[PDB]
Amino acid sequence: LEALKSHIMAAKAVANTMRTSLGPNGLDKMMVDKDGDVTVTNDGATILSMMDVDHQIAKLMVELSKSQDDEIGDGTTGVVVLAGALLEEAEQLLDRGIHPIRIADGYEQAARVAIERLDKISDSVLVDIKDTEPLIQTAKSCHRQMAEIAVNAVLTVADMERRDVDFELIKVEGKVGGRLEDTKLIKGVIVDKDFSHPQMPKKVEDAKIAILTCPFEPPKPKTKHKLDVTSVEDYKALQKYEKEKFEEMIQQIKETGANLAICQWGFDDEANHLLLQNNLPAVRWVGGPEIELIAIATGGRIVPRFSELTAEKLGFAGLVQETKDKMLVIEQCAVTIFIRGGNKMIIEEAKRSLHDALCVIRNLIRDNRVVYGGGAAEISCALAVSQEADKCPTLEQYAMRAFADALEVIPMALSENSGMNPIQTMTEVRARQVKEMNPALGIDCLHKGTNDMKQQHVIETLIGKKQQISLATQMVRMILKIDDIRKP
Amino acid sequence: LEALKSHIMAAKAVANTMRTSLGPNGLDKMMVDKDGDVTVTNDGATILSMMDVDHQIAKLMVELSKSQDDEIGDGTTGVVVLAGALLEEAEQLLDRGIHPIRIADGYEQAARVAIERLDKISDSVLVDIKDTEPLIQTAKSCHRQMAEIAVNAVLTVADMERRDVDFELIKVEGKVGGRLEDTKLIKGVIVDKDFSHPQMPKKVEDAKIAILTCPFEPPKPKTKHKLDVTSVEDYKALQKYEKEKFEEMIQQIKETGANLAICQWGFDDEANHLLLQNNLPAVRWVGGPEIELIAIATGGRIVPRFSELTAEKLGFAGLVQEISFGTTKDKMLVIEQCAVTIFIRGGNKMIIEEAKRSLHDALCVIRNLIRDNRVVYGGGAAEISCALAVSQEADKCPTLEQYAMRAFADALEVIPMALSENSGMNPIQTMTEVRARQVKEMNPALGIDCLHKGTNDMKQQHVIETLIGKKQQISLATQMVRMILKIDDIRKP
Amino acid sequence: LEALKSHIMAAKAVANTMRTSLGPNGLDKMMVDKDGDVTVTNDGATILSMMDVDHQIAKLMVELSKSQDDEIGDGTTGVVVLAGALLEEAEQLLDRGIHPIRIADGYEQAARVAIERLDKISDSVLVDIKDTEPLIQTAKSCHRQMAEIAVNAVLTVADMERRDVDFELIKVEGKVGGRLEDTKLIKGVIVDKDFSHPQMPKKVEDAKIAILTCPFEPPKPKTKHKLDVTSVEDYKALQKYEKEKFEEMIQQIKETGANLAICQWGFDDEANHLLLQNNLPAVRWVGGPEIELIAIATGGRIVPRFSELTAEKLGFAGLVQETKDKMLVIEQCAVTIFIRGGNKMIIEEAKRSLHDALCVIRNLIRDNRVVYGGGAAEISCALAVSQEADKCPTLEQYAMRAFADALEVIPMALSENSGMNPIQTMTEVRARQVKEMNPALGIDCLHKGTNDMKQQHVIETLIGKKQQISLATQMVRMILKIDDIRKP
Amino acid sequence: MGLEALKSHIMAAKAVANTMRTSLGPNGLDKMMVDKDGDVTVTNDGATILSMMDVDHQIAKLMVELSKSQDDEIGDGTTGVVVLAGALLEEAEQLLDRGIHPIRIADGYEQAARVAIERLDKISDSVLVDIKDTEPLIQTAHRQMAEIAVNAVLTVADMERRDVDFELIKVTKLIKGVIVDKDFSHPQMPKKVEDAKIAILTCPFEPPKPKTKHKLDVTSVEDYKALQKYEKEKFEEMIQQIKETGANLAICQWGFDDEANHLLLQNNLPAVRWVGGPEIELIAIATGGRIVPRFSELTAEKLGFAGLVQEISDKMLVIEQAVTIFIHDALCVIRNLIRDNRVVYGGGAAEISCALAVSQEADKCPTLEQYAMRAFADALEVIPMALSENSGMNPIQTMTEVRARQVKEMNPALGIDCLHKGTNDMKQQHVIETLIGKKQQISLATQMVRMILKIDDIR
Ligand SMILES: Nc1ncnc2c1ncn2[C@@H]1O[C@H](COP(=O)(O)OP(=O)(O)O)[C@@H](O)[C@H]1O
Ligand SMILES: Nc1ncnc2c1ncn2[C@@H]1O[C@H](COP(=O)(O)OP(=O)(O)O)[C@@H](O)[C@H]1O
Ligand SMILES: Nc1ncnc2c1ncn2[C@@H]1O[C@H](COP(=O)(O)OP(=O)(O)O)[C@@H](O)[C@H]1O
Ligand SMILES: Nc1ncnc2c1ncn2[C@@H]1O[C@H](COP(=O)(O)OP(=O)(O)O)[C@@H](O)[C@H]1O
Ligand SMILES: [Mg+2]
Ligand SMILES: [Mg+2]
Ligand SMILES: [Mg+2]
Repeated sequence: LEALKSHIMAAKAVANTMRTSLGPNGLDKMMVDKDGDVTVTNDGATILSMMDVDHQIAKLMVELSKSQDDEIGDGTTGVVVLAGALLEEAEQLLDRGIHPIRIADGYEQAARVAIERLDKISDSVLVDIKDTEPLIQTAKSCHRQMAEIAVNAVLTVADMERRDVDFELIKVEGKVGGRLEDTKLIKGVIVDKDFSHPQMPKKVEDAKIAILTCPFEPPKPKTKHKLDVTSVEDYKALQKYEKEKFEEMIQQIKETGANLAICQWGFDDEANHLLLQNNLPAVRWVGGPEIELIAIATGGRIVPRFSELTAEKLGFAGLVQETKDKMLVIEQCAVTIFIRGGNKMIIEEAKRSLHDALCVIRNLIRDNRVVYGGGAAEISCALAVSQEADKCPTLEQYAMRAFADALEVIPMALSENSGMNPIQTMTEVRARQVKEMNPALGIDCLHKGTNDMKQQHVIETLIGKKQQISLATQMVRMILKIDDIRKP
Repeated sequence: LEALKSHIMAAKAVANTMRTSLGPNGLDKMMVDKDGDVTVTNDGATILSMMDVDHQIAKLMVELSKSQDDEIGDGTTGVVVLAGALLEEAEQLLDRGIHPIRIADGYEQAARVAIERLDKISDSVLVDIKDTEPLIQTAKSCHRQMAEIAVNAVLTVADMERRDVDFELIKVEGKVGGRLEDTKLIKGVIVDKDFSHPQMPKKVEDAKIAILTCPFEPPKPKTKHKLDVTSVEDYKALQKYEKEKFEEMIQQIKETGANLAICQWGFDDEANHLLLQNNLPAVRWVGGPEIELIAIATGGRIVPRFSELTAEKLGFAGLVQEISFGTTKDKMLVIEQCAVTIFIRGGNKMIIEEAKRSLHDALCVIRNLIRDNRVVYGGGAAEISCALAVSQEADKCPTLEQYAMRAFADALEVIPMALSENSGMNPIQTMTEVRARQVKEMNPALGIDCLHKGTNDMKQQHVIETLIGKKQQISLATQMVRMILKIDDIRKP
Repeated sequence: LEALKSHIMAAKAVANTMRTSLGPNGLDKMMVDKDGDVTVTNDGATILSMMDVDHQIAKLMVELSKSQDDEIGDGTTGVVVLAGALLEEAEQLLDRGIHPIRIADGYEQAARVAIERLDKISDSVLVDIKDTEPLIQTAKSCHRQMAEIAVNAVLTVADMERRDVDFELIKVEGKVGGRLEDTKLIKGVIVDKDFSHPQMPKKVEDAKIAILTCPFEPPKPKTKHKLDVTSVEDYKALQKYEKEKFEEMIQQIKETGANLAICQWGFDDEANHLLLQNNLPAVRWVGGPEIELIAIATGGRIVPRFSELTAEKLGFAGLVQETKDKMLVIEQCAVTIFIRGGNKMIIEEAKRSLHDALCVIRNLIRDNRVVYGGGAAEISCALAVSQEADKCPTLEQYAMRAFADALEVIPMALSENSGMNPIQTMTEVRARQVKEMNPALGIDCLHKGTNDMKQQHVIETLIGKKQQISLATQMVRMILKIDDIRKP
Repeated sequence: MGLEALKSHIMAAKAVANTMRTSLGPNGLDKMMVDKDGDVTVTNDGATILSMMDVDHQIAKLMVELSKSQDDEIGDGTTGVVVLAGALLEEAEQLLDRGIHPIRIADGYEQAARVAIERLDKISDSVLVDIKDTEPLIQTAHRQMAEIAVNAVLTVADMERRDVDFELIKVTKLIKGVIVDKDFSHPQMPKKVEDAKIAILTCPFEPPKPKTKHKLDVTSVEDYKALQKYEKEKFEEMIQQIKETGANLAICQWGFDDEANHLLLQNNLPAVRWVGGPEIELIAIATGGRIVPRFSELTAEKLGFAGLVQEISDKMLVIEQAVTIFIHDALCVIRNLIRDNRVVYGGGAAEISCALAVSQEADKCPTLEQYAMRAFADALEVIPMALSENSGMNPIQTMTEVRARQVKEMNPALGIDCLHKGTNDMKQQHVIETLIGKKQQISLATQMVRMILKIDDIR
């Protein structure tokens, strides 16, 4: 049986590692690590992205933590903290003599209760005309225009009518240099890597693009091959040969519309020369990522060849201009935002913040409902779970109450990270929720305010919490049922 | 003799490992493998499929567990648990002074008794109209459409008139991403991979398929060559040659009907080039399986050549498509000459692999029912009544087989006991009370809830294990115990 | 002197290993072993076939155990058990002060006595019209038709007139799948490996076969060789060359009669193509074993060439047909039986049983005499040996009595394997043989019957026992004389 | 430890049971058994074995005195008690592993014991009393032994009724009372002490040394001879004290020696010396006589009324206020027959019929006690098996065939020959275990197993 307690202990370790980074006052960690740079961040989603590999059960949790929440929802730290708490209680319930399967079934019952109780606390947010602008400022002073950019980005490209699914279709590329919120919103894709030769004309109008992934030397189907190159004459004949078929690539592209092209893999030495004369010149190269962006945005049917391009495909951009990066306007349609800043730390922080923003909006587009955070929704869920537990017989009663006390960890953790007395403030808030009948208040947490939390606008959406609880109960289910730990 | 006790101890060790995974409340076993991912499942069939292969007796239990039950029936974990119990009892019989061959004889006779008793407990199930669907709910809250697609799958592909033996020509593919209720109704066979090339036609309709196991390169003498190209003109002569002989095979396929082709082995550098320019979207590349699927489904008469074919061979498919799931892509085709294949999108990566085994249980169950339509009620009930009959026959038998029969009777009762402990109930208390409620109520159905919700009657909850599942379970268990009870010295050079 | 006791001990070890697998209730062992499959069987003949190599003297026994009995007779387990017993007695006789050479000479005397006494117990079995059918059912419910198949197989192909020697000429090939005794008897050879291409016509009538072992590329007598393949023209000229000489193999075969051929070694890629057009197509390949079967059955003079075939040889089969194996009928003459079953364990068990059958019949054809088994013949032999020992003086007296007590191990072992008290039942049977004067009864052994053993039809033939005793005394002779154990 | 200490006690006790499992029945093994500087003692009958051996585990010592203080002091058969206890524990192990609580197993063993005990009433066979029959009934334990034992226990018995007595017997001739060795010391004394008042004194005979700084100093004749004379007079004090309360002979431990024994002759006080507990408490329980810790301070009262005391070449006393044999086994058996005159046939037969009863009654039982009773049946069946293997027969074979012949022939008698010569009927050979022997055996074994089952932790 102690195999279960080994799993429960190793998982509680991960939880205690992560519960210090919960909330706005969370901590950062270090991570590095492949002789490379460092990353200091809250938001456990990127914390789990590294996390040295040790115990098998811990990695079961690391896989399932990203599995749904980080990939679809937002809140990741909460999943692992809640899971660890549920395990902390399942320990003292296992000691009391209850069988694990009974613990898991009880946690299922309680989970369904809390989820069914998040709908009663829910609040609605409408779409299609701003109003989500003030809903984003919560996701992070500098928020007012960032919200504008976010909504304007997601609403322009979204299924929305109807289906209620986004695309993305959207990444972000920041330039070190500028000042904070001088960031700009665009309508089309933007890439780095310039024209490959300085003498090219900037500004290519109504451009017909040529997306190709091929090398530039004509190959031969593989035979024993070798060569002879006997007389110097044949040497010059060979040079002349591929020098001819370098043009066979140039005007062949120009027959289907030229302007500028786009190449992957290699771009030869004198190729840029022969391409400069014909006003074709492309770019090299940045593969798949940033290639498929231009593929979906304009045209484009990426061509793996090598002389087989016929249009048909490609097109149709209207502007391509600039000190090292080239950016393009007027597309066939596709948005990829742009960010200013300085010191390299003013950017990449706003990228994390933005990520939070886009995620929130997408979730609202799918289902537009919100519950109020700061542990308030957790507390009320615990009230309902405990209430249903008082009316339930047999052993699942105790497992349900354990679920309640486990949910009450989020207010406690939020309190610890801000320096408040955990159980004291947590208890006071639970009391103030029973009376007042206000499932909105709890954990300031910013040390400034009236604690109402309906103010301060702290929203955790709705699918975010239902996915957090569902994933947590799913994990704890596995960990409770895992034994033997085979492995070769 | 102690070699036998070593075998009995190791075998009971395997059994004790998997007696916690018995029933719906069974446990998981982490089970990582090689340099790859992990797999956590109940249903010992996969457990035995990997496990830790060490002792030759454990190897024997894997050998025979997959030999018959996993390949034909369904229940595997029960076989190893029952064999373990029979061994645990036969050990004390060894100590009692009984010869092993006599214990195996008694176990054989008792096994025949129980087997013959399952027929008396049997019940009938109708066929051909919506009657098996509600009885698939035992194999697994997504059941409502799972059972539906199950019966549809096995009834669409079956001998059925009559002979009542059919399997395979049906596979399952999970593409990972969605929720379990996103599972869809199915039509024809569906495979992965791609036609290659992005400029390919992504939807080829009314396709005549050409299935080939051949390389696409023009062959060479394979004598000892030193091919040395002299003049640059001969460089171009080489390129021209293979550029032409790659095409000599293209319109060779197009003269017998083209659309799209199908290739094993290599699809060369240019090749796909020359096939795009000639508008022949072939595909590459897949081994025996998934080749013979499209072979039997449409057409197809797999061609071992290589420029030699007349069609004839090509099949008649109505639609072939390429759909992109997330980033990666799989090409799936509909409207075949007929052959159906199921599809699952579960999400979370672990929500699938559950639906695959749970569905497999469905195909197996329905297949067994078509072969012989009879059911005994599960939850250990059939085991309890079988133990009752075995003890009854044992009280009236003299000499040494008497003791072996009683040991068999007590060994059957481990299934209700394991089912009891895995659900949190007192193992011997509930099992005993049920064994009394089966003689007093004369109802060979009730016993071990086991879901901790219900009337314990087991007539409701409709838990069915068919018949050949149980008959093969007991036959395989007694076969294992028979072999293990013999065998000494374990040479192992 | 203790070198002798080391040999005697190491040999007694092998004996004790084997005496549990004696009789119908014998045990199985495991064997495996080269990262391969397992084999669980009675009949020590296949047990000695593996048996890890340890002591030199043990391997002297393993070589001599197969030397004659398994290769010609049947009973192998009895040889090693009897040898071990003779050694067990030779130990206590060596301690008594008798020289080994005297022990061996006494064992010779006693062996000659017992052998000379097996003729008095002998019984005759006639040949040429069934009657051997009920003689086979003893060799293993399912026996009635198997006996039919066995006699019908051996009598059709045997010298028999006269010479009294078989051939074999006969193997067995079973197909997993079927039901038990649905096995069939044929008149001709049968092989696997199909026609090598599906488009061939099944059923090749009055076929003229072409048995060849050669590769298909024309070689050159070895010189420094190399090549040049300069111009593409010469490349195509080379391809054309061997493409021509591939036909030079085809119609060359068709000139001497074609139908189907048979090839060993490799069969090239496009060779099956060029052979499909000309209605020649052969098979690849399964070497010597199953090749020489068709050689002796039809024709065939296996040709190692490579263009030198002229007929003369080859011929003359009448049918070749079928889901993976091809079988042929109507030959020039040659029998190889066929077996149904299921689970892979229903077959290969009947193969072992069959092996026993064929061996018995062959032995009867050589010399048609039988003694009754179950240890009865052993007991009576012990009675005669002890009787001659009471009238013999000097030291060989004790060695002879030791031979008697050593023969009496077979009834004891047979008793142990069935669970009876060894010395009690053995003694009772010896008594019941002295009175009643019936050298037929002893050791049930099936726990069901009247113990008469003239019933139950338990026959061990005659050469089987005389060879068992001769081989046993031969072994014990060596082991008794071996000393020094040189070795590099 | 908490629980595994239970399995440890099972192992430790069944170790003892397996030690003495070979010494059961007539073909038992003798066990060398020396003792320190002592000699060899080779016998069956574990009764004397349990006295020896060693204190290994406190449960192994708990096996003793439960198998001794009762069955050796009440019944006769000791080895069966420990063998049975070991078997019961062995099956209780399988019941423990099955998930059954220990106290439930102990209770089940109690109820099963009730079934078996109450049977023995049904298997029983009565024997007549008051003459003969008992004599030919003793040849089991060569002719006169029956007679002398019969009349010896006949002379000392309650008989009307309650039927109990022991211990007035110990150790070929007949006997008139209890007898002692040694002499009255100094044969000039009278050998005819008839109508003797015995003065039982376990004490020294010395001048009462005062308590003060002592160190005597003496100079030859004057003081020395006065010292000898002094303690001789002080000896006459005790002499004249014993004659004032009572008369004639006395009995003394410790020292006499010196002249001393001379003086008592001149005063006609033929005492005896010297012996410890035995032969002191023997004549104490026989005649009179209590015990005096003094040393001249007593009232009588105490003295015994022995009628005759004589000396023959060992002095013996007759007619006591008690008869003892002169040259074990049947003497206890007869006592049991005096208590209850019924017998059941032995050789494991009573165990087999009891097992058939406990199992027949166990088939109809709810809850867990079912398995406990069945285990009890399989426990009683170890006596026929052990009996079988000790003679060389196949254990389970002979045992099973007999258990079948008992229900088919309806004969709670036949089973285990065992001497390899007989008709197996057990009616002949006249092998009888009485009733109190078996009933006490089962009660004691079950008491043991229950005790061990309750115990846990225990240091
Ligand atoms: N202004 C705020 N006041 C109180 N709590 C907050 C506030 N903003 C965020 N939180 C809390 O922080 C918790 C976790 O968010 P975060 O630390 O970003 O990690 P994750 O989003 O991965 O859980 C949420 O449960 C939320 O209640
Ligand atoms: N709803 C149920 N109630 C009671 N027992 C069940 C139920 N479903 C399955 N079982 C039991 O589970 C046992 C084994 O099934 P499982 O644990 O899936 O492995 P396997 O099928 O390989 O033996 C069966 O003997 C059956 O009696
Ligand atoms: N039906 C039978 N009853 C009694 N003994 C038998 C019977 N069949 C075979 N045997 C005995 O089995 C012995 C050995 O046969 P087997 O175990 O096959 O090994 P091997 O033939 O190599 O000695 C023979 O000596 C024979 O007496
Ligand atoms: N003649 C006999 N035949 C069969 N069994 C006997 C015979 N005499 C004694 N026994 C058995 O021996 C058993 C034990 O006696 P024993 O070994 O002397 O030691 P104890 O009497 O102390 O147990 C008794 O249970 C009795 O049944
Ligand atoms: Mg957050
Ligand atoms: Mg299952
Ligand atoms: Mg044989």
